Amino acid sequence: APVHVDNPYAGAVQYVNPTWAASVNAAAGRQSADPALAAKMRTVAGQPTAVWMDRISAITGNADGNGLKFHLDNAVAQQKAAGVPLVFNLVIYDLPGRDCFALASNGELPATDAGLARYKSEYIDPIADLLDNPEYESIRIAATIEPDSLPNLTTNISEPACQQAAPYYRQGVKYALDKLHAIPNVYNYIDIGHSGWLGWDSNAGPSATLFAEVAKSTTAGFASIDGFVSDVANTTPLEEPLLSDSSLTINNTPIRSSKFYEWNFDFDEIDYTAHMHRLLVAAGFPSSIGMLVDTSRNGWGGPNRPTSITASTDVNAYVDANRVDRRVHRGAWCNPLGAGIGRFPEATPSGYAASHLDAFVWIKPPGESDGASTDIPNDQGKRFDRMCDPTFVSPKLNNQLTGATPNAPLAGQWFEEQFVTLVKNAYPVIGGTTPVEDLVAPT
Repeated sequence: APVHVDNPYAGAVQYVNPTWAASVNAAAGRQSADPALAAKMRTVAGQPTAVWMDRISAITGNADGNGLKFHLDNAVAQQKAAGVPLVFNLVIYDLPGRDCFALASNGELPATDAGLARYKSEYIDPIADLLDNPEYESIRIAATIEPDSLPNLTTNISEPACQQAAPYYRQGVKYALDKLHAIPNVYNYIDIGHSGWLGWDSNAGPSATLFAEVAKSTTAGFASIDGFVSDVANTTPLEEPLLSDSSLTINNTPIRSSKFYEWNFDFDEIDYTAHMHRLLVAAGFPSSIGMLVDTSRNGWGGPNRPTSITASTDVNAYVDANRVDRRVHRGAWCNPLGAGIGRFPEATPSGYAASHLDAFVWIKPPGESDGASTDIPNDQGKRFDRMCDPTFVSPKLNNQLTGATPNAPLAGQWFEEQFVTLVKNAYPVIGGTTPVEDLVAPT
C-alpha cells in the first residue's frame, strides 16, 4: 500500500538475522583465548545479512534455519523499534538446474518441466504467499533473484547442463519476477555475477542484452526489475586501490594482459557496477536502476594486503605484487583461501557516483561455507564440487589449483577456520564490541 520507492535502502535500516548472529556470537565465545578477536566477532554479529531460501525446506524451516515466517515476523518487530523503513534481504535461489556450470548436481530441482512446475508451485508460490501477507506491509523486502543463473547462458552454454537449464532459467526467473513484482513492498535485484566472470566486453554485452530480454518477457516489463546486485557469495574486491587504472601499460604491455586479469578492464566491483549500469541502460533499462555490491567477503585485508605500489618492469610481477585480491585466479568461487570481510552494509555509500549504488549489503553471511571440500556423506544429499577441493587443478582457473580452504563443511554450514580468517583479514578493519558486564575487573 505504501508507494514503491526508487531505492528501498535510502533512509532505512536492514534486518539483522538473530540465528546468524547467534552463530557468530558462539564463534566469538570459542575465541576466549584471543579476546581481541572475540570482540571483533561480536561486532560482526550486529550486522545485517540476507536470509537464503536455498531449498524448499527452508521456507518452513530445517536444520539451518527457522523458516521464512520467523524472519518476516522478526523484521516487522525490528522495523517498529527503528521507527524508519526496514529492508529485509531475501535470496531467491532454487532454479531448476541451479548452478549449471558446477560439475555436480548442486540444485535440488532438476532441469525438467517437472522441476519447473515444482519451482513455481512449491518454491515461488509459498514464498510470494508469505511476502504478500498484509502482516508484512510495514517492511520492505529486497529479493536477490537467483545468483549464479542467467549469465551462465552467455558464458557457459558449452556445458550441456547449461543448455538444459537455459529455458528453465528464463522461465523461472520470469515467474519469480512476475510473482514478486506484483507485491508492492518487494524490490527485485537481479544477480549480475561479478567482474571476474562478466567484466570482458564479450561477456558483459551479451549478458545485458539477455537481462533486457528477460525483463521484456515479464508482465510488467522493465518495471519488474528494480536493480542489480554483484559479487554475491564472491570475493572480488570492491576496489583495487593500487591497480586503479586498468588501461595502464608498462613498456608497451597492458597490465590487463597479466595472467590474473586475462585482458579484462574491470578489476573490481566499483568499476564493474558502473560498466554494467551503462550497458543495462543502453539495452533498455531505465537510468533509475540501482546497483548493490555484496561486500560480505571481498575486503582482502590483513597482513597480506599490499599497502603501496611495488615497482616492476614485468606486468605479471606488477599485478601479482599490487593486487589485493590474493586468489589463484578470479574464477575461484568456492571458499578461496585468505578472503576477508569487506565494507559493512551501508545505504547509499558516497564516492562512487558512476556505480549508482543503492547500498552495500552482506548477501552471503560471513562464516557460512560455499561447499564441502571433500565428498563427505551427509543427510542433505548434497554433492561434491571439485571447485571446493584443495587438490583440484581446474581448467576453469587456467590449469591452476583452486586454492580452496580445506576442511570445509556443506554450503551454509558454519566454517570455523574460514570465519577466523574472514575476521582477521577484514578491510576496513573491524573494531571490537565489549558488553558492559566485561568492563569491570572480574570478582
